[PDB]
Amino acid sequence: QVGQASPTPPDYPLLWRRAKRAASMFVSNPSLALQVGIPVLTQSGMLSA
Amino acid sequence: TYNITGDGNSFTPTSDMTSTAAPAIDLKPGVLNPTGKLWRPVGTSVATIDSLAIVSDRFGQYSFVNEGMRETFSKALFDINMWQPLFQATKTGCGPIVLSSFTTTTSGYVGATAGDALDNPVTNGVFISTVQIMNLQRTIAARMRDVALWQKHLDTAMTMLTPDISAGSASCNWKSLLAFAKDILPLDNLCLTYPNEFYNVAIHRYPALKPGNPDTKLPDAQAHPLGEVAGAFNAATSEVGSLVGSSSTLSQAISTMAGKDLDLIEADTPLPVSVFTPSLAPRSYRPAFIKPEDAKWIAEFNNSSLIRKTLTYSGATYTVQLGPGPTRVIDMNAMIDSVLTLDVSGTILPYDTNPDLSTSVPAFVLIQTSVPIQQVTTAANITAITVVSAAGASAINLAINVRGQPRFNMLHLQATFERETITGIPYIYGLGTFLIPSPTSSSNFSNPTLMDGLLTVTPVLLRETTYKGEVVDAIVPATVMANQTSEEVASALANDAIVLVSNHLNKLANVVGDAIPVASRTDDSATSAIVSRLAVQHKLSQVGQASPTPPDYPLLWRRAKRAASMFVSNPSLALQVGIPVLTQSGMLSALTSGVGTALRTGSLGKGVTDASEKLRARQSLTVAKQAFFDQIGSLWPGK
Amino acid sequence: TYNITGDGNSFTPTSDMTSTAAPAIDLKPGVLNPTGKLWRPVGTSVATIDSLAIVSDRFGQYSFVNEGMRETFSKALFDINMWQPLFQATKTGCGPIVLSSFTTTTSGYVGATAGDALDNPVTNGVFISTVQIMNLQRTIAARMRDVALWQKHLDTAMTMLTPDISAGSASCNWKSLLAFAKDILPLDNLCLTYPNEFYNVAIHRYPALKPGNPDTKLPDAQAHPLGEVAGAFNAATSEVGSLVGSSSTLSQAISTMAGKDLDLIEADTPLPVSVFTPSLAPRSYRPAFIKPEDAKWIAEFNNSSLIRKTLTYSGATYTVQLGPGPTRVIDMNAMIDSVLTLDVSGTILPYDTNPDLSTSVPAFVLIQTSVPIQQVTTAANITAITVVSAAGASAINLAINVRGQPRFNMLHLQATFERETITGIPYIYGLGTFLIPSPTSSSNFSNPTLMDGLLTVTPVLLRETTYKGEVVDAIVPATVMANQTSEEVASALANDAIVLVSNHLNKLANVVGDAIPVASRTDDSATSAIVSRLAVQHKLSQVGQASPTPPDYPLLWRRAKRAASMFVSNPSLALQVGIPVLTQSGMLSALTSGVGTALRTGSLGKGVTDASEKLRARQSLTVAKQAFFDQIGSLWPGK
Amino acid sequence: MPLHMIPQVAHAMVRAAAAGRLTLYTRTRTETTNFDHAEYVTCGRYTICAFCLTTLAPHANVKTIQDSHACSRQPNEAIRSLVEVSDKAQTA
Repeated sequence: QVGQASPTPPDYPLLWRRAKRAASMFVSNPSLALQVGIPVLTQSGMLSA
Repeated sequence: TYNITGDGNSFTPTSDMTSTAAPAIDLKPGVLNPTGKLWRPVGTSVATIDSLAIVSDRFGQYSFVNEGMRETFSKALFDINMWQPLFQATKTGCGPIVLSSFTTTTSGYVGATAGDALDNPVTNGVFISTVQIMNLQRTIAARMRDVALWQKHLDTAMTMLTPDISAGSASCNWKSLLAFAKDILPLDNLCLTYPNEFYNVAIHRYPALKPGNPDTKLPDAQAHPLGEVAGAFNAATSEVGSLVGSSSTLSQAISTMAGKDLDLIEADTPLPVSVFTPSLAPRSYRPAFIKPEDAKWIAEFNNSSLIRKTLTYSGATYTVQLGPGPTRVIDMNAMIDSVLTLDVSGTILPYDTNPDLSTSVPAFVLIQTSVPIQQVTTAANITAITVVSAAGASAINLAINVRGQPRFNMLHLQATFERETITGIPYIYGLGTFLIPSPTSSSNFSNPTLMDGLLTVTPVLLRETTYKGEVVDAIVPATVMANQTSEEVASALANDAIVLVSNHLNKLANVVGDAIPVASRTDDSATSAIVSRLAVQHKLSQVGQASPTPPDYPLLWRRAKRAASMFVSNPSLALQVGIPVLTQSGMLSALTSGVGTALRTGSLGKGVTDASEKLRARQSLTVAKQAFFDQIGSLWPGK
Repeated sequence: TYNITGDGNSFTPTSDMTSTAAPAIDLKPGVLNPTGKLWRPVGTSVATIDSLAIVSDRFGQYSFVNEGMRETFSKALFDINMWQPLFQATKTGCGPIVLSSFTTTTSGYVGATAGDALDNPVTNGVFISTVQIMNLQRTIAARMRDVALWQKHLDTAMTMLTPDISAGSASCNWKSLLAFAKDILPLDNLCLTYPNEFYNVAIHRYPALKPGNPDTKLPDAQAHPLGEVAGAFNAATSEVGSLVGSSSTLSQAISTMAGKDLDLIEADTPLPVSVFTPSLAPRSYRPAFIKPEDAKWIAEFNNSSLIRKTLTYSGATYTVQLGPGPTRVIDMNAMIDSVLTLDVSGTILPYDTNPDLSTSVPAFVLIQTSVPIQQVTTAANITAITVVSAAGASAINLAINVRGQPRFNMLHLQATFERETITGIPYIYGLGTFLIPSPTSSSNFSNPTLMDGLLTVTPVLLRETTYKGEVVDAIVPATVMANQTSEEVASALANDAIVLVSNHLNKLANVVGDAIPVASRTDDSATSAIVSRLAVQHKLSQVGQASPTPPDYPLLWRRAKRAASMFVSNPSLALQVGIPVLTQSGMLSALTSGVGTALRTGSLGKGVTDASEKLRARQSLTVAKQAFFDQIGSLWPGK
Repeated sequence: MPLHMIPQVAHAMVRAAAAGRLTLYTRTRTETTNFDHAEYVTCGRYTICAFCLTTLAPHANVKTIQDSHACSRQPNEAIRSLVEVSDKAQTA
């Protein structure tokens, strides 16, 4: 934003752990990828990645 | 080495340059050999040709070295070499092995057996020792386990903003990328301690990436290491996606055909069980509404008789109450060897209105009489009613009774159906029922009995699979054809020809879908096998004007895709009565065989549709990656 | 080339001559290498050995060329060559590449790393350039995409009356065949434009086929192209079906053993989750009639208490009515991380006779109290009743009510069971129920509650798989043995040792059935592993006259096939209590290990039964093909 | 919870509105009485967020548009309240 943008202590612990969690959820049931309202997997980019 | 923190460095991920390393190598036993152990004419001069002793296995002089294994192994050593500066810096025995030193001269006779070896002498080649390979391997393994942390760390980088453009080409400020990396990356990484090395390595592996500023003149090059070669093969061409891909894919299809051994389907007259049958699983059937007419091992007693009060226990009574559709009569008279896994849940349905609510259990009773069921009208007849399957044969309200429900808790009943136990003769029956000790009012509970759940036949004896009630050492697919209704199939024991065939048939299908373009409406020449059978079969000639069928080639061809497609969509239809043209086993034999040739000499099938589509999707992906990087450029324009 | 429309041409499909081409080639990365890049002593004379620079990657002089890759690649070029006259006629850059021209001299040092390369100089060999391979490939790809129509068309022919006799030999008038082909085939085919070429090609690929009339003297030959070689290996022998087959098959079995890493089973003391566990799926359990005694995470409240009226919403009331078997108490007190996927359909069962028919929903309620369930007798106790799972918590007649039925529409409920949300301490419970705002008559609806459907546990947290309620970083197969009832297994969470082991065990079984002749009653020496464990175990010696067991070799051998067979037929039995001899983990370790050796040095297992049978079926197939062709001969005796 | 089958779950929302009881809860305050865009309207577990018209989280930090999201459902708010009213106390 303006001024003080999102003060997110770098992605590397933070998002990393969140992202294992959601990987794990993908792994545990593959269909969740197609299922509405899944925090971060909803972004097809990440699935392409 | 060059300062990583410089300018000029390219971030060019291309399809051409698809990441690759050497992850693992082929070490198949078969592959280890090449070949001849080295021997000698006893040990005396050129006379004793008749006799050979192996060279000094003792501590050295072994076999003629595997050309391939040498070549392979040396390559492997080169992996470690990719990190030489780093190893060295880590002081971890870095010194490049030089495999060649191990490959030591062997001079004399070459052969597998003394026999063979007698004939062939090969002067001054090379061997390797057991001992030596021991210690060589030891080193390599050690090297690997030293790198195990490094590899991981390297990987993380490579994914944390992934330099992988599988299709085409991407480009963005490496500087930008690099600086955001070092602004976002976890401090605890090895990458942050070893920037300079990791990058160097990266550059050495990923031709897709260029050094910093080493000579800002020339930071970029077109010649990289060896890599390249392997990369070209993973890079998408004009007519194909991946060369390796399609090659592998097809080869997997072949080898599955190979393992099936084709022939399997073309079996009328006895083909041995053991040969045809792989591994078998239990199946689940119902009493309930199964159909006595169709179901070989499971029929019913018929309304009208009434065998009501039968003593069940010591001076204790239950009305089995035999009349209007009393559950089912399980016909286990020499019906292979199974375990009658009765899985009751839901069904309890308390006695009409008897205070015999307590003491009534879901049970299995085998009936053991030389009096065929239709003759069984009074108690006299029965011979044996043996209550087999109840365990604690009283009762407790296991039914979810609170809210009015008569749901009965999940029970697991077992009846070890071993036909050897009885060996026929008093033909084998069984029934299902809420059996009581506490006497039940026959007048009251007019219902015979309604113990309706599941019956999961466990076909234990994978020995000797049944062809349609016929306990045979034979599985004959082609005669199974058109002799099975859907009902029959469903009904059929696990141990029965039908399902086995479908399992095999499913692998044929798999092949066909992945390899042959029988996808959304693509009629391919490949499909010709079925049509050729059809074409000749249609020779319906009479007198005069025979069948005026405008040649088979459009006509039958389209009909035949249709029916192929139906086969593909459900494999079992092959076994199912009244299927227009598949009912002819000829066409299935034709397909079966046909495919293999089609794989064999097929000029690598790449559907035009799919090509264009893959192209397009690929491009758009790249676009959005660009746009991502762009955003990254925006948010931290790294230097 | 020869006029296709001539006489003398043989139609001899033989097993010997099984169609084949080169459909795809191996392009594994690993395989790309061989090996050493070529370098130079700086660039000055023979002094600078200490230093090497790579040759001119710039535009040429690269690595020592892959011997295999050369050989392979040249072969590939030969595919195109098979159609040279046709290419040429199509004017499509036909000119045979000559790969050799590309393979250009490189002279100097050979090695993977500067390191290694320093030591080895190899004068006047060969390289290939990135650029060059680029353009070479480009050509080959283009060639292929030019043929893509041709291939298809060729295939169609070859199936439209399929020349493929996989077993033995067939013969029929080629003329007859040919003319019916041209009488039946679609006009739009490339085959009808290019008869002469297609046939020529066909003949060049299929040694099984001979030219027309070229010299009617000699239309036939025994020497064809290279083909032959590859064909001999697909042709059935005296003792085996297919050599490639059995070889492949077995090798697939090995490699699956490899990937399992065997050792897996021989684990008593902590083997790490991550290592043992692959990929996991959700499972489906019932309230209903599950058994509190067995079911760790799901037990019941006990009859007698009566917690009837509880406020549920803002000044709104429901009778949870707690007494006789009130659904189930889902014990989610630190039972890993799951999503309580409640799948209700059927069950609604409207209130007894309350005008509270409207406003009653299938719901889930978690109970959050430091008062253990058996202590929970009044409202005071509860701490927390939190209604979690209802969504729009009123009601509508979703039940198929028209015909009297009280079928409730399929609902999907979710309770995010994250134990971290609570972190234990007020131990975690949950119930199932038709919950209302609109007040329910306690006196009336005496039933506590009867909300009985499905509960599909979603074990999200593939991290850290549970050993029998014990949330551990350990999976210990060998101790799981004999500590599980069928009930327990069924009950068990998805995340639990048991199922994981069976999944691994299923791959062992797969191997065994396909490779080892444990099919219809064939007792083979292979089975010896289990018996050897049995034999030593049976050393039941006392005083005097010990166990007089006529040696193990018939006795135990047969018993041990039986129990092998039972393992094979259902893999889970291994985990199931009370299995005669498999209860001894030793025997399972013995089997596990045993198999691999058995694959390793097995003299390629071809069951005598199956051989004969395959022979016979094969022959009969050929017969009927003959007869088909015959009919074709009849209907159009082509020339 | 990002909203899915938007028009329907919207449907349901509004059905709660239409029968007076709609859980219209912004952060701390139980009903969006004043036009301060709600955060948690329980549409059978789906916490609707007036902030974005969508669910849980607001669209932006632009409390003008965010309230506008709110204002958009002035029909929903009004109906809800109104139906409550009538079904409690109204025109004598």
